[PDB]
Amino acid sequence: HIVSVHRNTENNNPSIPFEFSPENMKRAEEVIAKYPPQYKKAAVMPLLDIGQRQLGYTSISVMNYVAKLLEMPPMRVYEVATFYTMYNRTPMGRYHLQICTTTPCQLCGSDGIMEAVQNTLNIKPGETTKDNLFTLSEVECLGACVNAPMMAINDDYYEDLTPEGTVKLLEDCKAGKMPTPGPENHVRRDCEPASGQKVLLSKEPHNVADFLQEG
Amino acid sequence: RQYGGLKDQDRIFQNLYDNYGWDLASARKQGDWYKTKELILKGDTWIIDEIKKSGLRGRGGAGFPSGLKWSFMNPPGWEKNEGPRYLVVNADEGEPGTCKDREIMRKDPHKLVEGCLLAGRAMNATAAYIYIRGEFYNEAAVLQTAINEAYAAGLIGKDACGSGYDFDVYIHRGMGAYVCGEETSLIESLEGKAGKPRLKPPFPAGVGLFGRPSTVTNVETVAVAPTILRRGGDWFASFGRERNSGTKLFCISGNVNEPCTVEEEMSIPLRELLEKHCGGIKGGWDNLLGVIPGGCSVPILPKNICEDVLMDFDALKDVQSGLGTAAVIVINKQQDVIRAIQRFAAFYKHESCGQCTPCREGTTWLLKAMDRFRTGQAKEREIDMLYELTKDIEGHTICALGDAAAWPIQGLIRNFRPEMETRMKKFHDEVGAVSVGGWMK
Amino acid sequence: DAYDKVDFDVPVGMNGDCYDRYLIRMAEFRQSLRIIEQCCNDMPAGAVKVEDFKINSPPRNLMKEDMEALIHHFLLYT
Amino acid sequence: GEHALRRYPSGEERCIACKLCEAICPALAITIDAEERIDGSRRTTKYDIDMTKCIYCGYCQESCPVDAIVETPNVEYATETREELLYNKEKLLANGDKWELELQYALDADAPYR
Amino acid sequence: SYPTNDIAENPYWKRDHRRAYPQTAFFDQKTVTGLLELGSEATPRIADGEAGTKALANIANGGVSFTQALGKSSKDVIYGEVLTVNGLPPVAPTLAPKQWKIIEGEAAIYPKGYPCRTFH
Amino acid sequence: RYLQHVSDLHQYAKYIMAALPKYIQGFSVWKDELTLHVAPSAVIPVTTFLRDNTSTQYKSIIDITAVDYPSRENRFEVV
Amino acid sequence: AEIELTIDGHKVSIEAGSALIQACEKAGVTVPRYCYHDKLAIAGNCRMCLVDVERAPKPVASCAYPVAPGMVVRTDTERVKQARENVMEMMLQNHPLDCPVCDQGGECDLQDQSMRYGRDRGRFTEITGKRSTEDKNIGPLVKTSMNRCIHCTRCVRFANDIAGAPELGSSGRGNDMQIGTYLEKNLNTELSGNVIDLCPVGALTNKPY
Amino acid sequence: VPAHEIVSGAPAELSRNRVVRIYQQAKPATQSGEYGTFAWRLDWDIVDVANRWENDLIGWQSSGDYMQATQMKFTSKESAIKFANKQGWDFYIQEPHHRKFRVKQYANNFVHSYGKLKHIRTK
Ligand SMILES: Cc1cc2nc3c(=O)[nH]c(=O)nc-3n(C[C@H](O)[C@H](O)[C@H](O)COP(=O)(O)O)c2cc1C
Ligand code: SF4
Ligand code: SF4
Ligand code: SF4
Ligand code: SF4
Ligand code: SF4
Ligand code: FES
Ligand code: FES
Repeated sequence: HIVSVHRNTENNNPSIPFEFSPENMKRAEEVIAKYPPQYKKAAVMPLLDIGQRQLGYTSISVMNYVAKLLEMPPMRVYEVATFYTMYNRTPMGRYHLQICTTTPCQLCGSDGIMEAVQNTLNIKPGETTKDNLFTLSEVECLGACVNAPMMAINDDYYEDLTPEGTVKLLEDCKAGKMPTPGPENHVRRDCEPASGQKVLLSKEPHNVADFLQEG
Repeated sequence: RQYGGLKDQDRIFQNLYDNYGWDLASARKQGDWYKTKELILKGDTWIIDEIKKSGLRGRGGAGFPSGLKWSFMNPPGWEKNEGPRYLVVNADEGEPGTCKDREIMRKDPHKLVEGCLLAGRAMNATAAYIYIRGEFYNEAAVLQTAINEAYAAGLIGKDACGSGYDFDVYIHRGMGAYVCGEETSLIESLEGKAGKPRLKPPFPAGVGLFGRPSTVTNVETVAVAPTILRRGGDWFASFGRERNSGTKLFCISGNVNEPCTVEEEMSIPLRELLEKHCGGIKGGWDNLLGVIPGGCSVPILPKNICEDVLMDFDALKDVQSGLGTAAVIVINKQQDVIRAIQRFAAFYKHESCGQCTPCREGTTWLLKAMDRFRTGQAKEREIDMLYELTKDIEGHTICALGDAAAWPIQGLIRNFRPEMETRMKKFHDEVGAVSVGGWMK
Repeated sequence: DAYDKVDFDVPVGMNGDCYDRYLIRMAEFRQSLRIIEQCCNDMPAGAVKVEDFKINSPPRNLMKEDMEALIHHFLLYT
Repeated sequence: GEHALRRYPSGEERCIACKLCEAICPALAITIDAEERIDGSRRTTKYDIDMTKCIYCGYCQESCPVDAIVETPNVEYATETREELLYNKEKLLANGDKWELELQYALDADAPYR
Repeated sequence: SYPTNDIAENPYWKRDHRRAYPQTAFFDQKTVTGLLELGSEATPRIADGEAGTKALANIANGGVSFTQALGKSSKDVIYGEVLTVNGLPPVAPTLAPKQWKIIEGEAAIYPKGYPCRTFH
Repeated sequence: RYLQHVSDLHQYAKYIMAALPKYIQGFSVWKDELTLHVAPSAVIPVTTFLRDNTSTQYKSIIDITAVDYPSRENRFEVV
Repeated sequence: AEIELTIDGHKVSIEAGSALIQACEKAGVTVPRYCYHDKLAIAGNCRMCLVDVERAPKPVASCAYPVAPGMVVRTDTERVKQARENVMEMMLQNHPLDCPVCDQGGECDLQDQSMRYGRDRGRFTEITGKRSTEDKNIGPLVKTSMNRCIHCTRCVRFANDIAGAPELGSSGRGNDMQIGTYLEKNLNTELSGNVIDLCPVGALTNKPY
Repeated sequence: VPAHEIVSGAPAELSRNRVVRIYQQAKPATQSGEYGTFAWRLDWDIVDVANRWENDLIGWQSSGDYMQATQMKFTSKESAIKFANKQGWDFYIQEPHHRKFRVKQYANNFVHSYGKLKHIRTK
């Protein structure tokens, strides 16, 4: 599940080098400046993020190198990126399937979504695709509970899915050049009711300037 | 005094639906940053005494009076610490059921920025960090642009609104840990350690984040802060009951006809709420098996109770339940409750930080028990054994996650004992009899 | 020890001699045969050892499978 | 009657050097030397019962968690010297070799009441 | 049997009898003077809770004697808590008192002529 | 019964101390057992009182022994 | 500078600001514990020293609840005895059956303390059974069998604080938490065979013999 | 001090050859209990040649010293020392070594360090 012991066979070494890209190095200096000059260790969370942006995953080399950068022993970086779900320490493909399985997705049919996805592919929810394109991951509540069945490609949540409509998006991502705009299949804007807008049916705001406390 | 169905001139959030625009200038037309100078130039005492009059409870799930909370910030010798002190926005809301961290901050981020400024004035607070759930990259691309607009307009920074008061807003993104929603695990995560909680009597107002005094408020109880300072406080206090005052956005999800996110009054009937904004339950009012107010960490209300129950803190605490985040997850009559709570137990096993032995050992234990009880591999005794194990976990944890892991099991045992018995009698018919621990004979 | 719950007479002689001590012994054979018969008929079903395991040993069935009974076994014997 | 160190099926010594039979003996007859091999498993270099001073209480049978020492029901083993009467590991493994099927039968018939 | 090893409702401390053991009620020469003069938790003779402890502490230090406590004792004290209520000394007490039958007829185990009786 | 009886034994021993204040130092009861705490020059009169009174007629020595505690200045206690 | 309070009817006076476990040690009241130590930092992991405190809703951890005046502390509440049976029972469910082969036979802190406060019976009789958490090499001086660990953080609190060797750590969340280096690297400090008399269970013990 | 070595029936060598030791037992470093550290143990220092030696047949730890497995427990050091010189033995009182009181706070685990952090807690 979490699995925490690191295997030292190949492509994960302290010996294989890693350096920041200069845009990434400039952004790293900018993020270290957000915190007091004492507690520059507090910038360990959003900076292995930068390592997750440049390299496809979080190697042992990026954690060693960010530990070198921030004046830390390496185990204090090791604990932080072990405790978190979102630092994937294994190599994945390009598109990270994050299908939500929590009860609000479940009472509205995330089972059929997952079955359609893993019948289109042949892989397990911890397995990646042999093409190194898709990587399944069942995930818990992504915050889109009203968009009751949903999932997530790498940063973009895709929502309101039907099992027939889902496999379309799967081959859309498989073919290369077909993402959706970011929301669902155009059934609503962001979170309104599906029939329509019941309330806030005004073309203009009413100001707070006439509605003041006076003291 | 029929609670609910408020007017369009009443709603504090107007940008919930992408109509008015989240722009700085569009927020000027909405009514944001209108009289900021006059409020900041007035003291912290008046802002705290104004928020005390409204009865602004905590919208994080704890339900604490926010004026009292902001009054722990100043002991009468708060001056002699003479360093940097600040405020934390709990913009992490990863709770099963809620969608409102996304609906404050992909809809109206400038109310949040001015809520940070207008609350940190009352807290004598030199800065503020906002903790966003790291799942939201899109939202993190939105909020930073809003804060850069507020920097470029000179409303905030080294000299906020010409008031001689400095205030810095930064964004910290937390890479996927739901235990970090707790306030002190939030503190330790913002410190840059592993995000585990700490123990209570070092209160965060006394010595908190970076060893400096700092408290933690939800994104809602700080986003309501600028409008409640601009409006009257006694106007806010005219809604809900006497102690439960004002409004709240409600996320209703689950098996309704139309899942929505509304914003309404407290102390309202549940059935009127569901009729007004879901269009009814998918199959009628006959088609409810149970309802969950708040997130998953609340026991289930059964059929006969949820007819005349009010949506405040009092009328749910009286029926031994929580308002939570006021997420409303109804359950189909045609669908399993035991599935709906086995998933909650597996959720809490994945999302426990693993610090104290009863919570970490216990949700593993409860997940094994619920996976046994779902197929029905038990004796009739073991579900009250499970109730004893709920009381084993409940009152003995650091954070309230073990408290949160107690409660849905309690709702299941109190309200759906014959359903579990029926599933177990099915397992007793289909295959042979079963010993304790699922072993067979 | 449930000599209360079981009916029983006692023989007691007159003279202090050695014949009466013999005679009381001869009577106690019969009294104890009476007790053996009443204990066979009035025997109930129950546990034979005391209920807890901080003073006597766990059964070797569940000394293994339980963790605590393994602990109790080892501490009652070392 | 006389002691025996049992074995597993598929041939294995079954005394795991756990030292309980030595700690319980009301006459201190047991003497065990324990050493660990490379494998990580535990056995006894030297097992010993002095039968001049064993008193036959059967506590040593009752204490061993893995059921490695028992009381075979043999009594016909009277010897002519005392050095014969000091049982080392080899003699008791031989006694567990010879008495096995009647030993296993007696333990299986005893096993409900234990 | 099963009610000792049920899996629902068995805290060990309710069926616990090794810890709920009695203590030896040891009585000094002096605490009996305290029983004769202070009184008892059944029948106290002490008011003024602040000056109570002061009246206690001289007896606890060795103020009054026991023969003095017996001379100062009233007849109600002596016939209530030293002697019995009828002025009699108490009998050496026995837990379960044993009343004796004598079986005499044909139910006896020896007929008349043998000297052994068969009491009950 | 048993609660009443141990409370009766307490009172009997309180009487035994009050009848002979020169010789009896203490008494202690623990579960229907009565111990009388007596000086060594005080043995013979207390034992005559235990043999001879009609309320107190014990008539029959069962067993006597000592026990040493080396941590006390008077080492053995003879019971 | 001192504070008088009540523990178990006894009255006791201790310096201000201390922990309640030190007041319980001073008064003579035996309080069970697993992750507290006299020379180390305070953590509230182990959850054993829960104690009944007047003006408190829940039983508080006596190792990290600071001493306040007018304090009334009870340790023999039935809620406290229930609490100790509960926590002990939680500790003993995937701890492995190793006492015939464990090092700490008669010296195990967890084992002696499962008698004075532990439950008699164990209900863990689930099919899918125990967690495993297979071990890892540390060095030639410290034998490591991490199945028997109870995660009291005491080893890593020591190697951080006093030994000055920060290689040890806690990597994971929930049931998949492990203690120790996971590079498979060597714990070096010049006072390193000291963590084995510190661990209350037999997880870190002697390797050379 | 009455000399009781002539009345106890012990031989002379037990009073004029062997040295004995008063000690309170130390707290074990392994486990955190302190129950056996209140009574004062009287125990004999070993003799050179007659302590213990390996047997030739099996390897039995045969002894020649006869006070090797005797200990006593006293309540106080004064009772132990009065008994030790009453029997006419040569003692050595070993004084106990307690722990030092030091105020602990859970709030020590985080403070605002103004300079170098010089340390990172983990918990
Ligand atoms: C496991 C746990 C998870 C929590 N998650 C959240 C969350 O996601 N969003 C939130 O606003 N409060 C959350 N809380 C409650 C926080 O502690 C809350 O910020 C604090 O208690 C009260 O803040 P308030 O006054 O703004 O309501 C959580 C609490 C616990 C124990
Ligand atoms: S309640 Fe569970 S998740 Fe929370 S601090 Fe305790 S052990 Fe960790
Ligand atoms: S039978 Fe008794 S004396 Fe003999 S070895 Fe076993 S425990 Fe010892
Ligand atoms: S016979 Fe039993 S007690 Fe003796 S060493 Fe072998 S396993 Fe241990
Ligand atoms: S450390 Fe654990 S397994 Fe080992 S002997 Fe002690 S309680 Fe048993
Ligand atoms: S390794 Fe040992 S001392 Fe460290 S937490 Fe685990 S059991 Fe405790
Ligand atoms: S419940 Fe599936 S994302 Fe919120
Ligand atoms: S020792 Fe106090 S809780 Fe761990």
